[PDB]
Amino acid sequence: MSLLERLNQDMKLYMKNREKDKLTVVRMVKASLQNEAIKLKKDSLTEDEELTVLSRELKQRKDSLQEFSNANRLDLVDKVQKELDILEVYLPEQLSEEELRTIVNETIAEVGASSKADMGKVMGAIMPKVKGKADGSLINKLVSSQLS
Repeated sequence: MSLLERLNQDMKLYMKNREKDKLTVVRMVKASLQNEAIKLKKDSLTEDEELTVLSRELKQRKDSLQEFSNANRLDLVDKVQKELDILEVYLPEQLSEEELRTIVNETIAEVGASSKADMGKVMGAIMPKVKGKADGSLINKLVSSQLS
């Protein structure tokens, strides 16, 4: 079953079992996946492209939670937290920044990289290990920073 078939199935399940918070997250994520394919003018996305969208949806919410915390709107912090709890069910286990840094170092080490001229080689070797487990921005960021 594809990601979209899964989301559609869950939409029905949450409508039936009256899980409003779950339903909202599910249809919002579905829409983002559909909008990305529309942007690229194609029927659907590759599975890696879907992972990028899911990671982006997760990051947007993590960023919002922090902003609502800054604003002292704990009711909104709680709402976004619930969305994260729901969304994580559709993604592979997430890597903590420390866990990601470890992988960045491990990959740079094994492929013999040292400078940014080696970025391409490091990114190609690291993606299989981290796609969908951390936000693309952070991955590129940590790799670049560790390279001279």
